[PDB]
Formats: sequence, C-alpha cells, structure tokens
Amino acid sequence: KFPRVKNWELGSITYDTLCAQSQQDGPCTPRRCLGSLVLPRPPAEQLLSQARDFINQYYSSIKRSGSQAHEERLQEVEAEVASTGTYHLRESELVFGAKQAWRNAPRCVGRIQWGKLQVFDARDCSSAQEMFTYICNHIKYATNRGNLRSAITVFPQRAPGRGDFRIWNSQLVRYAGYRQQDGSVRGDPANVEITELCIQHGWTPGNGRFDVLPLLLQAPDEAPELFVLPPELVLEVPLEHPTLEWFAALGLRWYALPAVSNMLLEIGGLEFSAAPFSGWYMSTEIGTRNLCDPHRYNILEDVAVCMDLDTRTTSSLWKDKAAVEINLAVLHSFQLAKVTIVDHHAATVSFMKHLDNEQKARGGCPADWAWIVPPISGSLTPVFHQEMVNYILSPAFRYQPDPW
Amino acid sequence: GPKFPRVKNWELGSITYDTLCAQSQQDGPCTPRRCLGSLVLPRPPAEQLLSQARDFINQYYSSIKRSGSQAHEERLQEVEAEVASTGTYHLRESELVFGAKQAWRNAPRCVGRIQWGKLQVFDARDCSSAQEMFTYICNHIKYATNRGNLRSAITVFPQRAPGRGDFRIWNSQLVRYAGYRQQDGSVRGDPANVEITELCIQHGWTPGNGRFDVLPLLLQAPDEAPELFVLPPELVLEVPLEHPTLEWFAALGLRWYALPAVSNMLLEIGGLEFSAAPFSGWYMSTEIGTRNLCDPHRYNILEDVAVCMDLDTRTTSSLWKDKAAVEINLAVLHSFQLAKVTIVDHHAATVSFMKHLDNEQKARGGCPADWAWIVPPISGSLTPVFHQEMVNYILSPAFRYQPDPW
Ligand code: HEM
Ligand code: HEM
Ligand SMILES: N=C(NCCC[C@@H](NC(=O)[C@H](N)Cc1ccccc1)C(N)=O)NN(O)O
Ligand SMILES: N=C(NCCC[C@@H](NC(=O)[C@H](N)Cc1ccccc1)C(N)=O)NN(O)O
Ligand SMILES: C[C@H](O)[C@H](O)[C@H]1CNc2nc(N)[nH]c(=O)c2N1
Ligand SMILES: C[C@H](O)[C@H](O)[C@H]1CNc2nc(N)[nH]c(=O)c2N1
Ligand SMILES: [Zn+2]
Repeated sequence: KFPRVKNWELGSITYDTLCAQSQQDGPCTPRRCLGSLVLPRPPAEQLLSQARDFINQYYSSIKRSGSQAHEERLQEVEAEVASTGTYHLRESELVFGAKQAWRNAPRCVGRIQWGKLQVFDARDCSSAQEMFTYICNHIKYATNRGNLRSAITVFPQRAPGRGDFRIWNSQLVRYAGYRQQDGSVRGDPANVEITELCIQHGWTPGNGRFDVLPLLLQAPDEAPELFVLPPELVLEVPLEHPTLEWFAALGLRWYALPAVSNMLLEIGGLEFSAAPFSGWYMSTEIGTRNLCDPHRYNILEDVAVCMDLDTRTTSSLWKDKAAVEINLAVLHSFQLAKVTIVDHHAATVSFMKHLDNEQKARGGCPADWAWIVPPISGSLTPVFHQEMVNYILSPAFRYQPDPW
Repeated sequence: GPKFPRVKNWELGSITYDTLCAQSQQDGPCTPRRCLGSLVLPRPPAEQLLSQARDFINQYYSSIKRSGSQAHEERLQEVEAEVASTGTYHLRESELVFGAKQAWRNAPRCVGRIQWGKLQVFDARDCSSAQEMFTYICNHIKYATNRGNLRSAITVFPQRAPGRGDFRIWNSQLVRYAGYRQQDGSVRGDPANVEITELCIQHGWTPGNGRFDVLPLLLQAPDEAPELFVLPPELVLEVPLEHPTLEWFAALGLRWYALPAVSNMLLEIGGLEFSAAPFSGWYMSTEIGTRNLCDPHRYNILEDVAVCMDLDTRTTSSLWKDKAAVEINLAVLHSFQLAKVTIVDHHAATVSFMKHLDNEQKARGGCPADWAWIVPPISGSLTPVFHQEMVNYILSPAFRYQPDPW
C-alpha cells in the first residue's frame, strides 16, 4: 500500500505515505510502465469535492482547521457553487494554491524554493492589452536587474462556455525560428511554428539566430494580439568561455529569465488557463538541451571543431568534451554578468534536502526521475541514485492544448 | 487512435504503437495511482506450470514457423504428460538455445540487445558437483574472453527440482574485485563486494590486500555448503588504465577486467527456473569509467583525478566532476582499444539500440525497455535514447533477480 523508497548510495529507506493523497490516475498500470512518456494519452459534484478538499488544505496550513472561519468559508463555497455552478478564490487562498502547485510538480528540480514565491493577482484583467501590462511588470520584477526572484501572475480563471485567456507563447521570452532556403532553420527550431504565427498576425521578422519573439496574447473568444517587449526589459547574457578566448566569437547568448507561460494551474477545481511563472535557470537547460540538442541550436560539432577535436569517431568522446565546456561557458557568463543561475550539481543536492524536508512534512514527495536527473553527468549527481515515486497531487500545474 | 500505448521520439518526431506489451503475463509494480518505474527492485502449482510451459512451447514453434503442426501438438501433449506424472519437465536442446536468446531479447535493462541473435549457448545441464561447475565456468571464461575478441555466451546449469537444493554461484559476477573493510572504517578495493569478500574468508579464502584482488568463486551444488575455487590468473584477462594525453593517469595504477559476467540472475523459461546460468557479453565503457570508478559508493576516484588535472574542487560551478568524469571514460576507451579488447562507447551503443528498436518494431510490434537504465550515466541527452519514449513490461522467457543464497 505504501511504497518503499531507497537511496542506493547511502542505504537509507523511507516509505511514501503521501501518495495515498492522490485523487487522479497517472499513465501506468500493473501491466506496463509509461513513466518515460512526456505526454499523457463540471457537475456540481466534481467542483464541489475538489473545492472542499482545497479549502480543508488551506485552513490546515494556517492551523485553524475546523475553526469558525473554516466553517463559514466552506459554506460560502456551497452557496456560490449551488447557484452559479462555480466559485471564486480569496487572494490568500490563491497564494496558497499557487505555492502548493509548485510544491506538487513532479518534474521540477528546484522545489526547495517552493515557499518563496511572489504571486501577482491579475484576475481583474479584461483585455490582451492589460495582459501585456501585467506581463511587463512580471518580467520587470522577476528579473530584478539580474538578481532573479521567483514569481507568478495569475489571470482570469476559465468559465464554462466562454473562451480562455491564453498566452500563445510557451515562454514569455523565446528566440525566433525561421525556416529558410531548404529544410534549414535559422535560430531556435523549437519555435518555428509560433514564429510563423507571429508573422501571420503581422510582425516584421528579423533574420538573426537570437531574435526575441513578440508576444501573442489572447483574451476570451477573440483573435490574439501581437505585442512587442521593450528590449530594455529583456535581459540577455553574451556567452564566453573562461579560458577558450575564441568561444565569445561564436556570438552566442541566452535570456536570463525562464518564464513558462503555456501551463495550466488547477486549484480547488478552478483552472487558470493563463498563469506565467518564473524562477531562474539551471545551467543544463541552456548549456545542454537548448544549445546541444540535435533538434535545437545543435552547436556541438561547431564547438568541437573549434576546439580542434576529432569528430570523425564517437570514441574520442568529442561530444562529451564540447558539452562540458559549453555548459562551463553558460555558468561563467551568467556569474560574470551577475545574473542568477544554478548548476546541476548544486540544484540536485538542494533537491535532496527538499526530499528530506518533505519526508518529515508530508511523508513523501512526487518526483519524475527521468526529468529530475540532469541531461549530462547523471550519475555524478545524487538524485541519480535516489528512487522516486510519481503521482498526481492537487493543486497542480498541467499541460493543456495549444490555442490554434 | 489504436488501443495500445503510443510511443514517440522527440528528436525526430516519429511515432509507433506498442502491441507487444499485450503479450505480458506478469504484472509490474505500477498502478494508475502511482509510478514506481524508477525502483531498482520492485517488491510449483501443477496447474500454473502448465500455463507457462504451454505458452513457451507455442513461442518456440512460432519461431521455427510451425505453429499448429503435428510436432507442435505432440510436444504439448508430451509436456503435459511429463508434468502430470513428475511435477516438472525438461527442455530439448534447441528450445534451451531459443529460450536463452529470448531471455536476453526480453531484458528491459540491457542496451546491447542488438546482439541478441548472436549468443553462444553452452548446455551444462548434466553438471552434478561444485567441482564440475568450476570446469564449465573456466571453459566459458576461456571461450567468451577469446583473448580480447569477446564472444557473447551463456552456460546453463540444472534447473530447480522439487525439494532439491539449487545450483548457485554466490558471486554477483564470475570476475569481481575484493572489498576489504579497514579498522578506520574505509574500504580497500571495491566497496560493492565487501559482503562476498567476508563470506569467502569465512569459507576458507586467504585474502590479499590490494585494491584489485580477483575474488574466488563460491560454487554451491544441490544440498551442500558452497565449496571455494580460485581462478587461474591466466584465465582472467585484465586491462591496465592509461590516458591518451594525460601521462600521469597511468601512475594511478587503475585497471579493470575485460570480461563482464553476470552470475547471480535466474534464467526463467516456460516455468522452469535455472538458478545458475551465468552469461557474458562485453562492456559499454560507461559501466567501468562512470559507475564503477566514479560512483561515490564504489571506487570514487573523481576527486583524486580532479586534483591531478589541477581543477578547483571547492566549487561545484567549476564542473570539475564533469571534466574528470569525461577524461576517465576516455581513458577506459583508450586502454581497452590499445589492448585490443572488445569495448563499446555509450554513443555507439545507444545508436545501435535505436536500430534494435526499429528491428523489433517490425518483428514483434515493440520492445520492453527501462528508460532509466538504457540512458547512459554521463551525457544522457547527447545520446539518441534520451529522446526516445519507452514502454516497460515483463515478458517471459526472462532473467529475474534472485535472493542471495544465505
Ligand atoms: C527557483 C528556481 C527554479 C529552478 C532552478 C527550476 C528548475 C526546473 C527545471 C530544471 C525543470 C525542467 C525544465 C525542462 O527540462 O524544460 C523545471 C520544471 C518545472 N518547474 Fe521549476 N524551477 C524553478 C522555479 C519554478 C517555479 C517558481 C515554478 C512554478 C511556480 C516551477 C514549476 C515547474 C514546473 C511546472 C515544471 C515542469 C514544466 C514542464 O513540464 O515543462 N519551477 N524546473
Ligand atoms: C554484447 C554486449 C553487451 C553489452 C554492451 C551489454 C550492455 C549492458 C549494459 C550497459 C547493461 C547495464 C549494466 C549496469 O548498469 O549494471 C546491461 C544489462 C543487462 N544485460 Fe546486457 N549487454 C551485453 C550482453 C548481454 C548478454 C549476453 C546478456 C545475457 C544473455 C545480457 C543481459 C543483460 C541483463 C539481464 C541485464 C540486466 C542486469 C541487471 O539488472 O543488473 N547482456 N547490458
Ligand atoms: N527553470 C525553469 N524551467 C522550466 C522550463 C520549462 C520548459 N518546458 C519545455 O520546454 C517543455 N519541453 C515543453 C513541452 C511540454 C510537453 C510536450 C511538449 C513540449 C519551458 N517551457 O521553457 N523555470 N523557472 O525557473 O520557472
Ligand atoms: N555488459 C554487461 N553488463 C551487465 C552488468 C550487470 C551488473 N549489474 C549490477 O551491478 C546490478 N547493480 C546488481 C543489482 C541489481 C539489483 C539490486 C542490487 C544489485 C553486474 N552484475 O555486473 N553484461 N554482459 O555483457 O553480459
Ligand atoms: C522521452 C523522454 O521522456 C524525454 O526526452 C524527457 C527525458 N527527461 C527530461 N528531463 C527534463 N528536465 N526535461 C525534458 O525535457 C526531458 N525530456
Ligand atoms: C535509483 C535508480 O533507479 C538507480 O540509481 C538506477 C538508475 N539507472 C541505472 N542505469 C543503469 N544502467 N544501471 C544502474 O545500476 C542504474 N541505477
Ligand atoms: Zn510507471
């Protein structure tokens, strides 16, 4: 009933009793495991139960469970849902639900920070124009001149029948991807599609590898509007190597603020189709995946050649060598430009403390091993040796379909 | 679309559906409520042995393209008969070979399965004494090692009989280094083998005191205390470790054996259980150069090496671990190659596994794979398997883990 979780490096053993709190099924069955898959294949009753449960969680957190306010609040919920089929959250509950959602996110290695989160309430938003206003202040606050601060801005919840508020982009800041001559792609191939949708709704494209995309904000049941972020708002870091003086020539750079904007935030049944959040990057996100993925910037061979390595054979480990320097570059740069950044070694060790804190606080922690273990040097980090249990808890961040 | 799991590769964008998982008959540890896929270890009825025996026979006759033939029907009638009167049964020579290869083919944690059809199966089912086991084991090592040009192979000992004690090899591999517990508490040698070393000593072994002492074998015959045997040094091939451009690396005196030979798994076929069936192939460089030499709970040489390279080991942001881990793997590859001993780097192996998936998609509708184990310990996303989704499920014949015989 309760899984046994073991750390094969130290021999320690814990029992995950938190999983019993899961009210939603994952992708696996006793016949086969689909844990490595990226993507998974209301009546008054539904909303009500979730809402009540969430309200019970909120009052336990403030040590006033069963109290007077707890009672009246549960009643305000029955009351609102009974006559409108739904309800609304008080600002302090919303703040509790957002932090809780981060806490419950199995694929995030930085949850040690879950408690420090600045929540911006933008549920009184009525147009894509206002959205762009809230987004500009989020970026301005989150970036904080390089000394990054975690934050999230919550826009209006979804309402039955009506169109959702949406941020078409998957990150507030993303470089354009332009399909050219042949199958070739200039810039970031992952953003090819969104780049084309931006050109379709106007926008004079650039012809660079690192052109910051415009934003396509959408208000309910209306076509999306294109807005352009003030360049002084979008902080960037030119990449250079601590010893490889020619690395800087490559003209590589990345944005300082990782701001996910494509996920759905579910709290007590309500669903916030638009709620961009941001913390700060872990160096492998940029150094290994963004720059070395074959279907991304794919700069592995370039830096290899420049390093005078033998790309003729795999056994020379030229791939591995270049990947380490490129990652070193990202770390060196950021620290030099005085912008917040965490290396995969420091991040996974803090994640280990997080597991212990959560073991004492709740009896376990939902974790997706495939995502927690970094893209390079997996076993050189402590999480590789740590067993993990994955399950879905609410509040939660979930993936949702693309607007178009 | 289809009523089977959809499987995507995110590098290429290609999709496939796994229909082979419908052949599974043993449930794993996951439930719709929680996934335990990252767990290393998830926690006979005359009627049930038939179900398995009958299934395996159909599998065998389909591989030779004779399903429904009279020979097929006769083999089934015969198997049922033999079990209905003795409570068990035996596999013909050809079925053992088929079954052995299928167990490897079905191993979810093995990245070298593209070599599955090429496996030398040595039948040693006649064996009747620990001493005899040792002759077979030495022959296997001799044949498999082949002076550096390794050849995959497996030796099969007598299956588990009713009430009768199992044949067992106590060591986890036929060739492993001793682990000596120091008074201060540190370990000299390979920490993973401390328990098997102590047991050998109690059983009569005269331990050495180096970091790399080839351990003696503890072979147990049915209903008997394990007898101990030492491997003639000429049989056990080893490779000294040097680095191509860092001359001081050789000074470290690091080395590793050439033959990887798992000896603690149970080979299961049609319900029959072969508690002792050691197999070997050849190393993927990361096994040695990353897990065995760098795991903090193994040799743990990362710092020693980083210090020699003059890296700053006081700050994780220098990526000193990554830098030393790479060079160490380059040293393993360089040394095996210079010594003319078969070895495969993680880039070559993962690429071959991607080819194996494509072959199995056509041949069986899929392939059971353990993502956490398939993706290499260093440079994960730099290899193609990191971007390949994988479905995991138990298929029989199979290699299962078995409790230690003590
Ligand atoms: C404070 C620093 C933070 C760091 C270093 C961090 C790092 C990470 C990393 C490395 C991943 C995987 C990224 C990928 O492979 O694409 C991740 C995923 C995620 N993080 Fe965090 N995170 C931080 C803050 C946040 C915040 C504040 C939230 C939300 C309030 C959060 C929510 C998530 C979620 C939902 C995922 C999975 C997203 C997906 O599936 O694409 N993280 N995080
Ligand atoms: C021909 C070269 C071979 C290569 C390169 C290869 C490579 C690998 C690797 C890298 C692992 C994981 C090692 C670890 O993390 O401990 C593995 C596991 C495994 N291999 Fe292979 N393999 C080969 C041959 C064989 C053979 C001949 C068999 C058996 C007939 C086989 C059966 C298995 C099994 C059952 C496992 C799982 C062991 C465990 O769970 O601890 N492999 N293989
Ligand atoms: N450091 C982070 N990291 C989170 C990065 C999330 C990252 N996710 C991704 O890039 C996912 N691969 C998008 C995806 C999901 C499912 C199917 C297809 C594609 C992104 N949005 O940029 N966040 N902070 O600090 O808030
Ligand atoms: N290249 C290989 N690799 C297989 C290596 C298997 C390797 N396995 C291991 O070292 C597992 N960690 C043993 C274990 C499993 C579960 C719980 C505790 C301990 C070993 N035996 O040496 N083999 N060939 O070629 O057959
Ligand atoms: C197929 C596989 O699930 C996929 O490539 C996953 C693996 N682990 C990951 N881990 C992180 N952090 N981010 C990712 O995008 C992925 N991709
Ligand atoms: C806890 C986790 O399951 C464990 O460390 C696994 C991860 N992946 C692995 N992969 C391989 N090839 N071998 C291993 O021993 C492991 N150990
Ligand atoms: Zn699972």
